[PDB]
Amino acid sequence: TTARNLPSGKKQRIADLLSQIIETLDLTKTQYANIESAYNGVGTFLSEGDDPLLQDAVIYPQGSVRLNTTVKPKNEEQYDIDLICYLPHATQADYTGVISAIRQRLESHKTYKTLLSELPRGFRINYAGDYHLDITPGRDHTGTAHPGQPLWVVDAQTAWKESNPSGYAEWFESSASVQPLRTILVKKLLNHIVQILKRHRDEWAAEQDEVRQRCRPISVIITTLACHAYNHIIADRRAYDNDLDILLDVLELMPDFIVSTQGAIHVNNPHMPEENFAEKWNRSEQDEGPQRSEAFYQWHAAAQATFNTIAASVGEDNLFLSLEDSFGKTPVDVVRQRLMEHMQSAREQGSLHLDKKTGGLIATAGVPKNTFY
Amino acid sequence: VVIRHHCKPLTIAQQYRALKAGGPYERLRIIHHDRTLLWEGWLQPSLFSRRYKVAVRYSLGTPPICVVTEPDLFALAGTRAIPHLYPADKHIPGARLCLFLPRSQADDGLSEWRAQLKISDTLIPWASLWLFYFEQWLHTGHWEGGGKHPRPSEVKN
Repeated sequence: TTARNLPSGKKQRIADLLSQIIETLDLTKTQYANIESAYNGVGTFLSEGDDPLLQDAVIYPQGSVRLNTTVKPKNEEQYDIDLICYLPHATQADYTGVISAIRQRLESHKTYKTLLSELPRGFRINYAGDYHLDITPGRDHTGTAHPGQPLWVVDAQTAWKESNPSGYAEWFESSASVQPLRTILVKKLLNHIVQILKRHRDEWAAEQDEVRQRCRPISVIITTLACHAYNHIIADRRAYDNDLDILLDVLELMPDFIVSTQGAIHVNNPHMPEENFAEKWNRSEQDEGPQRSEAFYQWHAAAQATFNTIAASVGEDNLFLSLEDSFGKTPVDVVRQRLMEHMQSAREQGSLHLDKKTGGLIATAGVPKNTFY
Repeated sequence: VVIRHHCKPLTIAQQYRALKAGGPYERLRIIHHDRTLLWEGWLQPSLFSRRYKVAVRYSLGTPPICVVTEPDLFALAGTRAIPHLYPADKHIPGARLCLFLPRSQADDGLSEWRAQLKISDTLIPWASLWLFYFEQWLHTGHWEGGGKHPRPSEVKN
């Protein structure tokens, strides 16, 4: 049995279960406001510096935090937040000057200096218990017209590498807004798909060996491929009403967008041509890069096979066991407990109804009380 | 529910018409010279659930009996004690399922199921509701449902 051959109702139920599973790992609005206030305070303290180099600094979010695709890391209590500062007067500043300015300014503050920790690319603040702060220095880049934010960022080896965070965010937000046409009868979707794929990747990575663990797919490559696949299906105007069919189609279209040129693999930022998200894939020293090309394809095959496996399950117990195997036990436990509470309430409320054709329970012919002993 | 006592245990003929209206039934028979009423069919607890065959027996003056034949349920049990089973029915094969509360425990004297209620109204919805909690007993190891009283000495039979 394949996931495509199932009726609409079964696939829709599987999709609802997947969405409810993902909702657990997502961060709430209150925590988001907490982090926003924290990094706004850090940036405001920075701008107070008397040093001309550090003056006019601004902090804005980056990565998964900006794109609203955060998934709680498994076995880790701390969510990750990574942000980048922008110094307009650092157009020709030196690396050491910016590093020293930021380091001394952060060391000055009583609360901040105790939790401060150095990172290879920047600085980190060890907020205790549930979330992290990552800061990356940045110089403006001039001479390349594009929708927004040409910039230099700091990489230890080259001391300056090209990047464009805001353009990627604008492109993703513009892409995710459009909705596929749904067949007529007689969070955005792309965000959810990316989060589901990342959760499945995190589950798959743990079992594998060290070489497959290190070379596991990165989040940004999956994000770019998923956006590229989503654009193709939204343009072709294919009609989908089966919710896992969209995920299957996007995942199937994903590997066609890896581009090879003169033996070099390029997955590129749409706005900045010099932003290679697959740079380590190209480097074949000790065959480390070539293994990463096999890891993505093995993950793609496994992720295709997992929904066939779920589709083959008969029995509610088998379905829940398959979901536990695929997307972690602890997220699934909450969903099943919620289902039992709703069923108990429906038994109390009297909204438990019996289907005519199958005799299946309908949770919302009111079922009388005390069916048991 | 506070109702007048003029209502009386209906005869087999009135109960006969009830089952045909609701659901698909394989057979509906009257045996022992119109003494007994039999119903069989296929019940699915949920969308992903298994396939279950259920049999219901009734005679006037006796409480109804619910028996589930296929699947055997004991291969699925794995010899662990399946909860909520009455003494086995000799004539009809298969496990017997307890799905009501008898008259003795009820203080008001009105059982949870009485002869006034039609057989199709509650016996199958309860049996289907029984089957839903059965599978959830597995994979959890607990009977997350309305449990029987911690009887100190009573036998309920």
